[PDB]
Amino acid sequence: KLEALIRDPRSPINVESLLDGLNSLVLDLDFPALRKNKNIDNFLNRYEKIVKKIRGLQMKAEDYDVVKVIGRGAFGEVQLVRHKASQKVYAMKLLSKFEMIKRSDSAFFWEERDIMAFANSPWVVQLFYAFQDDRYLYMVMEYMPGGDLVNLMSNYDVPEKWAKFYTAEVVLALDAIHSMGLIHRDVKPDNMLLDKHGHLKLADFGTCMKMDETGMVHCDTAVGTPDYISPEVLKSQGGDGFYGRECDWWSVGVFLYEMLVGDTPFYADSLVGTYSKIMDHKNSLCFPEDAEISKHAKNLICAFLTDREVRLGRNGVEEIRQHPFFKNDQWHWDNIRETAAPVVPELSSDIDSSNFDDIEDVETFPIPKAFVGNQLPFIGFTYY
Ligand SMILES: CNC(=O)c1cccc(Cn2ccc3cc(-c4ccnn4C)ccc3c2=O)c1
Repeated sequence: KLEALIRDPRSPINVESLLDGLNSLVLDLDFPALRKNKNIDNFLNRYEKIVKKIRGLQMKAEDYDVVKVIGRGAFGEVQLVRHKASQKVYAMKLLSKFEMIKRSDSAFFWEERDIMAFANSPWVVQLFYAFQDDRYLYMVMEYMPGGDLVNLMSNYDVPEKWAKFYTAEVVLALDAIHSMGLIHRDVKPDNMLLDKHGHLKLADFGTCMKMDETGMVHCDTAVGTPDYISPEVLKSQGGDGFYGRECDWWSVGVFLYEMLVGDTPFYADSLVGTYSKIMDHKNSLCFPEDAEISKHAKNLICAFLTDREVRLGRNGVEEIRQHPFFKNDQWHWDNIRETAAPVVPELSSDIDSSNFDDIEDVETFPIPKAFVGNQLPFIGFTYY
């Protein structure tokens, strides 16, 4: 019953996890200081030359042409790449191993990898390959050439007919995430990407957490992005948070406000002002007088931007769907991803990156004196 798990791609002990373990053993011991131990050198003698050969046969960063950097995050960047052997175009996310360990979070990527690898959903960016080298994790994803929703809003004045459509796709994308047993926690326009047809997919699942059997999570850390974080996730900081998927619906209200107003509803000059605007949302949420927002739109926004106990969506997404804001002549909840998107991108090339702004232009581990094992947390990341 064990040879199933060697073949199983979700298994901790498949062939590509086993190779990871061999490879990281060689990397965490091959130093002059540690080769004064003869056990260690007895191993490096036997294996160092075949481990270097298989390193050449495994997928590596040098198999790709880097065309452009199109995204950045706390621990790395996203590159537009072309696989040279196959000429296929991809988006490749890099995570710095030094910076994930020097900042003591080295476990978020497991859920990101598994969602994109296995969600098999039209609402989730698909992952094709995960591999690593001694400095970086790599995630090879389908390239989303329509750009993200930040870029769309900066380029257009968004009519309600459009916000209607993008809100609905976000709602459906989040509903699919929830049905996998996950709360997103970092829903925002930077995480919402558009494919060649102008339809949405979610991309940055670094904050995702699996729910209880009650549909709740225990968490004592505020997570996500300051403009979009919900009161209950903010309040959970140091305070035994116990909350459900409806935190994601709060971020949908912030998104819809930003689309129709032009600004986030809790903008402040400082992070702590934003945090205190959010805590005081019953009085700080205020629509600009010159904002010609319909009354269905204002109602849906205020129905999302309240406390969780009365938040639209607390009881399920059917009550979101029937909201009159969503009445329209272009799409149904049943077929929206098969209808014409509001902005279909005009693409000049299979590496057209015109919907992404340019981004401009590292530290490494200290040579160890004893066995530290900096590569052990990344064992099992490789995936084909
Ligand atoms: C803890 N998190 C981090 O350190 C980190 C590191 C790097 C990036 C990010 C956030 N981010 C930003 C842009 C982005 C774009 C694509 C994409 C797919 C197809 N096209 N594009 C442009 C896919 C994923 C991301 C993405 O995750 C976060």
